[PDB]
Amino acid sequence: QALTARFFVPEGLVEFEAQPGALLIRMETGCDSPRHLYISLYLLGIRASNVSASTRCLLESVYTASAARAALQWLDLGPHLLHRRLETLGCVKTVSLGITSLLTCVMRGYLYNVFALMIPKDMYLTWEETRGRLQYVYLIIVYDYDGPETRPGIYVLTSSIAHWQTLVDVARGKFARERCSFVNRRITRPRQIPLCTGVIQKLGWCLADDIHTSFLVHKELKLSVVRLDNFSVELGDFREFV
Amino acid sequence: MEANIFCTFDHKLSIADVGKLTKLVAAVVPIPQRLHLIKHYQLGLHQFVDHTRGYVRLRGLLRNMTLTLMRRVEGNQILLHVPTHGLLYTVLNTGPVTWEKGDALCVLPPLFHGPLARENLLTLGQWELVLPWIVPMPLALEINQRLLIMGLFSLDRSYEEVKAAVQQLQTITFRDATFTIPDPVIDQHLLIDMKTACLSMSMVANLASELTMTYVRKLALEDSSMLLVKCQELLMRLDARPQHVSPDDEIARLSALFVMLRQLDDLIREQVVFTVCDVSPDNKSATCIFKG
Amino acid sequence: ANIFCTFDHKLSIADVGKLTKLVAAVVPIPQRLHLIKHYQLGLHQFVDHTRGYVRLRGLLRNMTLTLMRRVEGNQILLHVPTHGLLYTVLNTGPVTWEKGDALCVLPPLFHRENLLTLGQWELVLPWIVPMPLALEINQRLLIMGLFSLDRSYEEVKAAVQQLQTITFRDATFTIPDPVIDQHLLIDMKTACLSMSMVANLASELTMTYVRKLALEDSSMLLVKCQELLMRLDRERSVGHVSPDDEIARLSALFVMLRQLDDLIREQVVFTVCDVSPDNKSATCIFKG
Amino acid sequence: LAEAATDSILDNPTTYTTSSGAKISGVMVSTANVMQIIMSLLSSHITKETVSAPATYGNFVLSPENAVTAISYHSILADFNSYKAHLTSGQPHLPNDSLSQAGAHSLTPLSMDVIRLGEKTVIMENLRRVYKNTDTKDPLERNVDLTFFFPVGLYLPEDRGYTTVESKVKLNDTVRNALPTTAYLLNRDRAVQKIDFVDALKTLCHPVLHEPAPCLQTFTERGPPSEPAMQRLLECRFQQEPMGGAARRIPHFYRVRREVPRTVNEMKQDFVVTDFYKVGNITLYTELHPFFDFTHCQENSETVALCTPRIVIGNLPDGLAPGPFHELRTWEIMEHMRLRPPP
Amino acid sequence: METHLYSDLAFEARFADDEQLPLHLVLDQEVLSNEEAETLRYVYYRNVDSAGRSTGRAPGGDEDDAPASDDAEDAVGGDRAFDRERRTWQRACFRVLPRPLELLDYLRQSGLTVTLEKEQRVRMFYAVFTTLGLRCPDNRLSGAQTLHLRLVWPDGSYRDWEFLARDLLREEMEANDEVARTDEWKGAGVSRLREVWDVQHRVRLRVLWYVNSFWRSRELSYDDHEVELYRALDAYRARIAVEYVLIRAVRDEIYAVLRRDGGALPQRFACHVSRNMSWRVVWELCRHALALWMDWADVRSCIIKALTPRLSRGAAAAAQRARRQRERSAPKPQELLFGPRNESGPPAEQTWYADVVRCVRAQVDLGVEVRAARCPRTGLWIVRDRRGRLRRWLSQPEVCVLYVTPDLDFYWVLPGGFAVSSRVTLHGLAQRALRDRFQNFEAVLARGMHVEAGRQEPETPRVSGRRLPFD
Amino acid sequence: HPGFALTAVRTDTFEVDMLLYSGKSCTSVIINNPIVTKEERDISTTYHVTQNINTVDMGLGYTSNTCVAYVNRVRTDMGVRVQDLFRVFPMNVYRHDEVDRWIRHAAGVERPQLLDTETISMLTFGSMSERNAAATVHGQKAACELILTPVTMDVNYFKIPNNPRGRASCMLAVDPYDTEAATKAIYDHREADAQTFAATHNPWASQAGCLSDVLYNTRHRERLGYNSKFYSPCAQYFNTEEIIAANKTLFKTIDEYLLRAKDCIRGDTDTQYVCVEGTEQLIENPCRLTQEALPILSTTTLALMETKLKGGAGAFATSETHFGNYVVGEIIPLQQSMLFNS
Amino acid sequence: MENWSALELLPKVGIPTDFLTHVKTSAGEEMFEALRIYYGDDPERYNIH
Repeated sequence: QALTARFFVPEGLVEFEAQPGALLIRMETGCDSPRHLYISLYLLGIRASNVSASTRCLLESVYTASAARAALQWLDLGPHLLHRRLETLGCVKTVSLGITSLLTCVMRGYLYNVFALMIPKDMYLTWEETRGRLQYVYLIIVYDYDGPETRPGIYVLTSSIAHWQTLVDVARGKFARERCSFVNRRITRPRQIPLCTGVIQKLGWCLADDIHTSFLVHKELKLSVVRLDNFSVELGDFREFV
Repeated sequence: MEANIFCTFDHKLSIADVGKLTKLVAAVVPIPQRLHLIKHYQLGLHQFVDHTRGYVRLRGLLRNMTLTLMRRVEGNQILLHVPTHGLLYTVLNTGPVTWEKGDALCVLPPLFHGPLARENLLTLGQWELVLPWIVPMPLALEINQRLLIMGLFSLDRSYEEVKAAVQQLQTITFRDATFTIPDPVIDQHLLIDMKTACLSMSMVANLASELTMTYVRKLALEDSSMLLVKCQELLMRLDARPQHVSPDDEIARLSALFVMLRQLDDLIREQVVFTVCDVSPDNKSATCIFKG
Repeated sequence: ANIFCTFDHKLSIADVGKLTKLVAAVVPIPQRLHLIKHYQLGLHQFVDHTRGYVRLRGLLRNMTLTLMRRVEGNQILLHVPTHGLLYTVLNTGPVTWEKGDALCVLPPLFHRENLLTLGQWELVLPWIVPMPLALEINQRLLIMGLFSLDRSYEEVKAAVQQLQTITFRDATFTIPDPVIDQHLLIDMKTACLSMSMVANLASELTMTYVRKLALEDSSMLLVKCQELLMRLDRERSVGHVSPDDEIARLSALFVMLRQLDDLIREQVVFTVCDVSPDNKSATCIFKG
Repeated sequence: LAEAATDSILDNPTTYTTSSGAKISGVMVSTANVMQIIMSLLSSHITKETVSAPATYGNFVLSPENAVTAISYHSILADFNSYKAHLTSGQPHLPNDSLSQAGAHSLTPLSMDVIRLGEKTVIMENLRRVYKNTDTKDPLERNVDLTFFFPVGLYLPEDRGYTTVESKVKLNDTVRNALPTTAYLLNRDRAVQKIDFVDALKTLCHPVLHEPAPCLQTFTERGPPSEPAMQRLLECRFQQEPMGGAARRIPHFYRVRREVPRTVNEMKQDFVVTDFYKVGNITLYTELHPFFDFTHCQENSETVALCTPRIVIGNLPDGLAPGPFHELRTWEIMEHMRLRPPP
Repeated sequence: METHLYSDLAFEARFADDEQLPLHLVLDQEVLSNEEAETLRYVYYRNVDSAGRSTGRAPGGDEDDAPASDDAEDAVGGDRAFDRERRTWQRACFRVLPRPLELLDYLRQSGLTVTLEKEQRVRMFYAVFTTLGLRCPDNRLSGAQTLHLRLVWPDGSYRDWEFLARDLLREEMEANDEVARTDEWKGAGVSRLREVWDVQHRVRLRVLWYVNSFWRSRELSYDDHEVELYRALDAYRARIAVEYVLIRAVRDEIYAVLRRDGGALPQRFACHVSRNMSWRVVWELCRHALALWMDWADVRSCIIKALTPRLSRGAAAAAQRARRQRERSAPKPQELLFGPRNESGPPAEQTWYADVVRCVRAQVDLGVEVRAARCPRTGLWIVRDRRGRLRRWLSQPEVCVLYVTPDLDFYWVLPGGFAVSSRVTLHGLAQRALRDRFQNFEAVLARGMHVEAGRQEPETPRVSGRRLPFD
Repeated sequence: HPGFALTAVRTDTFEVDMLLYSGKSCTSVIINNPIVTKEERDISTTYHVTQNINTVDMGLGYTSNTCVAYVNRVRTDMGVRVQDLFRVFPMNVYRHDEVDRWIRHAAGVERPQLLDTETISMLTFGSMSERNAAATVHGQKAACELILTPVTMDVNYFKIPNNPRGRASCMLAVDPYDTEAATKAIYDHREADAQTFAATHNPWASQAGCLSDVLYNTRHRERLGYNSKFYSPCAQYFNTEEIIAANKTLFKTIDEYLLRAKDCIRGDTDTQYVCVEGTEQLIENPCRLTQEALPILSTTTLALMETKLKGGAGAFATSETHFGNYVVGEIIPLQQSMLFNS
Repeated sequence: MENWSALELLPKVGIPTDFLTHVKTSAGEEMFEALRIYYGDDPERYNIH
């Protein structure tokens, strides 16, 4: 059924994520020494423009280690292209603490007896309130071009729309603000060049009754998250749209 | 969740209809919900087919609809089976389109054809099991391309010019068959598709490598061939070193151009559902691998 | 789902050893019959001196992929990987892998030890490389296609020299030119001219169709499109049509887009999860 | 209830009979509580007895000729040899049907409670044992719904005023008591609940009520009626005139001695309150909306429909809102303004 | 908002060829009803210079200036005149805003910095945005030029408004990283807002002058010569009179045939009569009714309404087919026994338009449609209503009715059905006047309609403000 | 008091105990030995067993019958919480923005919402826009539909079971398949109402094109932007197509009634939503067959309510009238039986 | 569609029939589906093919 692999990370990254059901994302460092570093979804928020100031402050206070600070420095310092430096690996289910910790991720999983996915409130959205019987979930990276800092958006959403093209048809409505700013940057700055606005990655299928809200506590700094109580994973590719 | 779907009929069934059902085994039928148990009214495309709302609307509804294969049908129990990704299945084609080995299959609303019958099969008084067409990639993307070209051209034109334009455009021949688009209508769906196409074409005009605009003309100065004669003939209706060259700029510009092209491309491409590797010598059925 | 392949030629001890040393490599076969001949095994059946690299990519897209792991007596055992299962795969390209990456299949651009030759037929396997490397290689080859038409002026030759060498993690590859004897092979020329004409035709048509769409619900996107079009026209210019002609231009643009679909959409074939000084081999989940 | 059910087609002559000579004609099934009520209430007429029931199911099996007919024609004729033999013999009457020839000769005794209803004997059953501790619903615990309708803010005529209760209740002469604007009902419990126009406000304010467009569409689609009585109601012509000479051209309008036709609203006014709703009122077909009036008119020598809004409540016809009702409503307004004893 | 900016960009792009400068217009409940704004399809404009020549017709004079001669075969020039008049009409980009608003507050709420002299708020229940162009053949613009405006609805109905330049430009010509043009457009804003009226003083519409409009910088010249405006006035007089001279031609024909027949009027519509009715009163009522029709005839009289479909392109081919079908000898037996079934002859029922006048009270009706059929037992005409009901106004003694046939034959009728018959003489006017003043709109494809011609009309688009805005 | 009076109409559902009678050997039940199917996996093996039951009816006329003898509960609150017309038509807005906002303030409603695209409605069989209440002691809400009536409407119409639209439309009276006669009976105002021989007791509801017709006839509601998930008590009295379809011969009408005409309302959510998948039982509804609504204890003043509650058993059925204050008595002695089971 | 001539020809069994309403009333109201009804001797059952 499920397929797993064993991964190694520094202790600083594990401090916030210890509960199993977190996503595992592998970032591509520009430097060749820490060429690949495994960051969790929570680490994306502190550089995400859709999070709240309170949660951003909490995440800033959580991470202290030089590895985590260097991960943030790499995430900010690159040429604004995030998804070109990221590959996702699914969901995690193991606890193995240590100075160099081991965590196991399910690249393809449907666990037979609780396995869940953890998404924070700031990162979570849904197009339709009409909860369909079966819901797919997606990861969207949003690229605004209003300023030189190139503020990115990092979203995880659940939707009953099965066909990707209709999903883009509906996504281009709200993210039309991306398209306008993209064209504005294309005219205003002749020199720097963009690739796209948004990227869609599909991983999962779960029922609407599995969508619960839950709290998380490590370092005592409380976080509110959405919990997909029986989520199964199926990794897709990073697929670009404008 | 469900590997089995049970459909049941409210009507009493005749043995002729039971024979037709047991003949239609291994065919493809669409389902709106992907659910355990459905009534027979919400099976097929007769539910959605209002010809006033043209082909684009029905295509948009059908591409969101889920698909299933037919199975152990008996007296008032259909038992449809939803195929999962990657397994090898036997599927029976129902349209007149010829299937040949190695082609990828796509789902589209049925088109018109020569024998003019349309065969009002399985009429349960009013309900009538209209079944979609499963089409290989070239013809299906031809339908999509011709519809998009139809919408792009037809705007701001009189019906007289459009008459000849649609009389040439609506008719498609593929492997010496003769099909025609049932209902070309300019809905908001096609209008948004054209909005995307226009934005994509503008972007590819903007960010494209400066030399790729003039590569055709440099080659025309270099060469003279039937392909290039036609290429020049297209551009003719509006008719040395580069002072700088930097590989990084070209790499970034072509990456952006590929992003824009892939944005424009899938306005025509249909997500393949089946890939064939078998054919009955009577073209009546094929063995396929499912794509999701 | 297994396929047996028989050699018409005569095998030998060291020949069998060379054959078996690729224990779990991937071989593409044209169509999956139960029994096939050795001529179908590999890319040797497709190559010639006139075609060029682009076609092998498009033909590899529609050619069935297959994993090989055995050498029986006079026949070879093949296995077709299925979706969702995990398999043991070999590293055959010039690259080194890392856990979690995605893999793409490419025609081989560099090479002798792979050469299982029997009667001047050679077992030429494709390349397994990660998706970024595949994209980079295809983009650099397509770019080097453009630089071939001039190719005389010194800075163009310097640029072509720079494209030829690509650096990836812990390796550097000497990518060859797509042109020989200063001639550009036919599919390379065809795709290059199709891409260039796509851009050129869009440049012309965008103004008319932005006007025609503007008579509908006018919005900010069309205004910015029109402004960019005037900007493009101003920069370019300093250097009532019949319906059938317009439809010809539109259909030509769309079909020229279709011919380029093979190289833009780099498809994934495998995803890796194993780290090894044993790097020769890795275990992968199958996609397709 | 027992008499209402007709007798079945077949009879298994020995099945389900009771010792001391009784034949069962029916069986009742109901929830355990209903059955208990029946047991207690009808004590004398019930009896607990032992009855004979078949021990095993009756087996029906196919003949090879039936199998061949099923293969060839997708059909089965049970007891096929009986039909064949009776056709060859020429007797049109069979001894027994194919169904009743199965399930006999295997009786067994079980004990159940029975009652007598006239000349009939009926079994009583309570299936609590089947569904207890199970998660499935008892089909005898069905749901049935009823529809209730009631008015609020109705007006009894003052000229016909009458009370059947004066020894029971008395009310203060405050106008709010005289003119009702509320209604009082009972909850799911025996408690009083109050409904007002204020609660209705969430429905009253919605635009669909104030949109007469569908009403005008259906009113135009029907067209003017062809009945001769309707022809006099139809003939009204409305024509605009410039105001430049209106101050002095008054005698010219009256100078011609020709009649001026009535209009639908003015004809609607002249009906009594209760006479308004009767079939003798020809103007009812135009009364589609309270807030908007409808009429047919002549335009470009063609008959067309017209819709205008009733701006003020006064435009309501005399049969729908009478003068006394308006005066009592003004009295209610005075009561709110503390003006019932006005200056 | 977006239509004005886009139109500025588009006119800037094409000014090299067309040499039209853009003029931005906003219209309100004074020009069109809320229903007409909610259901507007196309907005069109046409420029007429001071010589009375449309932009799209040959400068030195054209063959359309020649008269038309009443024949249905060459029906007012055929399809080529329709194609020319199609070519002369140009289409603009427009938007509809159905919710009540005031332009000052709406533009301030937008990014545009309005800078009007005084903050007088102008309120309107609904706004339709459009921008029209007016052509200067060279860098010189003339104040005697006039611009036409048309609003087109899905039923094919349209209304015409025309106003001249000197009202549009009464004071305007006397007032004389990288930046995106949208940014400076919004930051420069607008400051002057004026009311313009149609020549007949029937429509009020507002014009907005954005300071960053491209037409500013061309340092174009403007002047209005007095003789030039006199020419414009007399050309406008010539344009406006088409229907009235047609009505006068009908009058003179009626009187001429009434003189020719010696006043003896034979019956043409079937109605019972009496020998002992006083007919002198009927004759005097006919005189009064005729005078009243002469007075109250309008642009929507039956003669113009019947002339209008004759100008459509289908008329010429239909006239050819009908004449060829009438131009037949007796059918040979071979075609009767073998081959296709016979061509269907003209129907036994016809569609007519009529003007009805009343003497008892001052009242006429002009755009009246009536169906005509011949009574078999007497061979006379019977007038039926559009629903099939019989028209009783023939019996009514106070009524005289003028009928016009599709082939431009007209019957004048007094009580009893005794009639005066003659043909309409459209000889009096040039083809240009008939073809310009009246012509049916021909649809061009847009959103929400089938590409296949002749298919059933889908739901009318109906951009509306009573619903939540659709996206 | 505004210049019009209102008539409310609501549906209340009871959970009941049924008593059924069947004769000896009514139906012959045919059974086979079960067929077993298997799903096999490494973790566990699961067996599916299936017995095919077939029932053959051996009764010529009717051999089984039911009676609803006993009840004990009301699933709905039997309240007067008025139905939210803004929720069922979320598309509609007032043309001026500020007046629309002021009306949103005046009512207890929220900003308008767009009804979803067809694909959303096909993947998700409904909107379910009204969220659940904070708490529910009283059960499912009874949403009262209000049909506008003239102030002078004859009160005697409300004292007996009748049709709330103002004209009887019971198709058991008309001859079958005579659609012309049925339409004349239900809509024509040139002939007397079949029940009370006035032309109509509500000209604003009883004829085609009325306000209540467009509000509650699903034919007109589909023209508007409306939500199909919300149940409507008026729909059973206003859907002309269903009423005409129910005009059949006696026994086919009976079959339609007990099998196919029945309602289905969800039992999980506190507002009455229509069901789809049959996980909720079909609900019997005599009011559809009779095409009439019943009267409920209703009073304009608390004085008559006190004097009727204070009296003995059976005083609830009587109806009393004052100089303008009135009370209508319940046709069914339900308000005391519901106490009696308690 | 039911073969009525077969029912007329093939041997039937006798029963004490019991319809709640009148037999002709139930036939006119069509309590049942697919009713054959004729008066007199209709010879259709004789022609067998």
